[PDB]
Amino acid sequence: CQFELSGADGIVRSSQVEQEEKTKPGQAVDCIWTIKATPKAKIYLRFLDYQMEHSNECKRNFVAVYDGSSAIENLKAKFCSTVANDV
Amino acid sequence: LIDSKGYGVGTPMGSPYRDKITIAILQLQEEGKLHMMKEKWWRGNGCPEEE
Amino acid sequence: LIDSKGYGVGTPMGSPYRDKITIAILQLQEEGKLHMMKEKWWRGNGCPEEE
Amino acid sequence: AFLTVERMESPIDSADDLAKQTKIEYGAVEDGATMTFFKKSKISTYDKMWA
Amino acid sequence: AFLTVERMESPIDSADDLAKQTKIEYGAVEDGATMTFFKKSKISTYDKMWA
Amino acid sequence: IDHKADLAVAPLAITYVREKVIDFSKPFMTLGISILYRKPNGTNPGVFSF
Amino acid sequence: WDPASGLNMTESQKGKPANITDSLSNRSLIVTTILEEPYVLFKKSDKPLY
Repeated sequence: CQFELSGADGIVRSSQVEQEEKTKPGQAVDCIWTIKATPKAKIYLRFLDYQMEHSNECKRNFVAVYDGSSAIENLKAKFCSTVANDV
Repeated sequence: LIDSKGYGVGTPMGSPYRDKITIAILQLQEEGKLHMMKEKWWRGNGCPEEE
Repeated sequence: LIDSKGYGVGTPMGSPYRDKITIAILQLQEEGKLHMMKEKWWRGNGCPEEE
Repeated sequence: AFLTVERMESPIDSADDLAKQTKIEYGAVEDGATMTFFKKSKISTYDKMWA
Repeated sequence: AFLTVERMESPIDSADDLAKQTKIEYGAVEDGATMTFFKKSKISTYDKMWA
Repeated sequence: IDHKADLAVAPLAITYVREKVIDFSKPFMTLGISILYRKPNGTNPGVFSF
Repeated sequence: WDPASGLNMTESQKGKPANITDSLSNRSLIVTTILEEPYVLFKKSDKPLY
């Protein structure tokens, strides 16, 4: 369920899966998002709410941010601890 | 209260009486009877001279 | 105050830790570190300028 | 003097004052540990409280 | 009341008097060897500053 | 009881019913139930503030 | 001793090993706490804690 989300600003909706690709919660789920700014512009990411409660260990649930295209080349940050820095 | 420290009922290093005396003290505290004795002896002489 | 309870340290029935741990609790209590330990967490900001 | 250095004081200042007042409408946690004490407490200074 | 409550205001003139005050938020350029002085300090007033 | 653990250092009230089937060390701080209320405003009644 | 393997000397494991434990009473004590508010709360940090 890779989805586009580009422009000047926007809110990656909290658990936006019920309408894009309504998946059963029993199976493991994951959906990626692609962001593009205006021409000649970088991006600042600031979390407004984030709580991966079910563990403080990350083999199951987490959120990650990669720089550039959606490849493994250089992980900007995968964040699992209670708080989440801006990037 | 600047500092805290309690009182007790001393018994030798080995005594099968300590467990039951502890049970009894916790009992009395749950019924609050020792508070009644305290008020009988501290408050009992406590306020006969309300100024 | 109205009543009094006591927060304690559990231990399995008949385990020898009781008599080896109560002494440590008393050592900390009468050695003065316990009050600073309590204050370091209960303190908070304190009393602001309502004066 | 009053408008310069003003010190306001509490209406109620004791546990007993909560009883025989019938205007503050106090409360407690539902059937936690406070209710357990107020139940069966036979000092009767808190039986009005529980009533 | 206005005049004699204003006249006895005390503008801050020292670190400790600042520490007692609360409204004015503190700060420093982080990890520029300045805040670290508060980090590793032992003095009580600087400790509450760092807190 | 089932020995799957050991000394459980956590706020655990030393009450009568537990004491039969556990063992508690000596308390490391005391307790009690008390009132909680809002301290008063200087908002005078204004009926007769004189 | 050999050119290849080296010191195959028999004391590397002594006939009666000194370091033997016949007691399992105190190993990896399993304490137990709870998430009370100002008692035991998750530390506030950004990188994972282990």
